[PDB]
Amino acid sequence: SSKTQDLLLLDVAPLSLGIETAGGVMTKLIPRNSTIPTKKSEIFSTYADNQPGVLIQVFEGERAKTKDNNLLGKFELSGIPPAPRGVPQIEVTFDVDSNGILNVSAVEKGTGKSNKITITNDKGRLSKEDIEKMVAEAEKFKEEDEKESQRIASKNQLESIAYSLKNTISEAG
Repeated sequence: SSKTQDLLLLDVAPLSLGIETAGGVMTKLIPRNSTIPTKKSEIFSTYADNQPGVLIQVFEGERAKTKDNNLLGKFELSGIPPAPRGVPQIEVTFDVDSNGILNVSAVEKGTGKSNKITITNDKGRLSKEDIEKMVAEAEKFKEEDEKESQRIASKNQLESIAYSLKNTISEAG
């Protein structure tokens, strides 16, 4: 029931809020320990040409790989003019207000479309265990997870459609 109610100390983001980028790369916009309100806007590009829209899948957590991240929700902005990967500029704004409600707005600068979703910190999104897990795991594999992001490099992307493919055979490395 948390929208005009409280939870103990929602001043800072308990985990980093961001998106998944194609490949299982977690792109962080609002970091943990960052005191809200905080609105972060970045212009992302979709890694696909002839796209009909973009999908913004919101993930929370500290991992480099989105599989250890919490899925908050997603919204599909459909009806974007089919064009090359980086022709439509989609500015994805994570606007987290003081109540900890994450409003993710995606604004497409090419045609001028905009779509936003209201993701509130209300559900058993994380348990107290989950929060500590994601924090601890990223700290635990502090070298590995940062190298993941750095070796993959491909982040700050948007997907036109949910690819939903990993194909983890021998996983990765």
